[PDB]
Amino acid sequence: EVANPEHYIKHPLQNRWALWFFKNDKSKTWQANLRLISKFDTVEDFWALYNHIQLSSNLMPGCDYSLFKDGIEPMWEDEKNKRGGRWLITLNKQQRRSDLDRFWLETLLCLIGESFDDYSDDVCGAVVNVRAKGDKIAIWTTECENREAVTHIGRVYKERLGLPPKIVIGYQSHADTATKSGSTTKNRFVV
Amino acid sequence: KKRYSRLQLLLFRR
Repeated sequence: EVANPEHYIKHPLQNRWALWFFKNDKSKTWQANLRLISKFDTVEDFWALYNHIQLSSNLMPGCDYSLFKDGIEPMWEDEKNKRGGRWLITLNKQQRRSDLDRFWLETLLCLIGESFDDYSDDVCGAVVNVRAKGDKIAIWTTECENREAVTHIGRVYKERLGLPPKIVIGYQSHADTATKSGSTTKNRFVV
Repeated sequence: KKRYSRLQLLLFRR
């Protein structure tokens, strides 16, 4: 006989994930400001990471956390992001207090838990942008023309965040965001 | 495939 694995194994995740930090430093390039923190592939290792790092609401203005599948960089130019897009959550200055950290943790748990049913493989990662003008959280998916997957991911995410039907969230392709005239980008989808 | 509910993830923090 051997030991019962239930008693001592860490609980593996479907994917290895990488947490990244973007430091707002205008004296350096974007590339120099984006660094890996670390990677993990079990539930226990996720919590060891999350438990020791600052909440998003305590980061300096202009900084980001990103959690992406191992081997996908948190930039739209990556092979797995270039044809993709994001479900965008915009927060006002009051939601910094009431919602930012709860929403970001919920987002992490959606990712690591593979919460998108048959469409989990379309998910690349998520980003939280801590900004004076208003915070943002987004789930990034790999193909903006996978209508079924994108719509499914949106509904799941909306309901996991606990947003009421009244609240509307939008999906924007990275290409559209990159080429947008003016402040607002058109939504390919809404839920 | 490995799927965890939200509940399960929180429980494994303890």
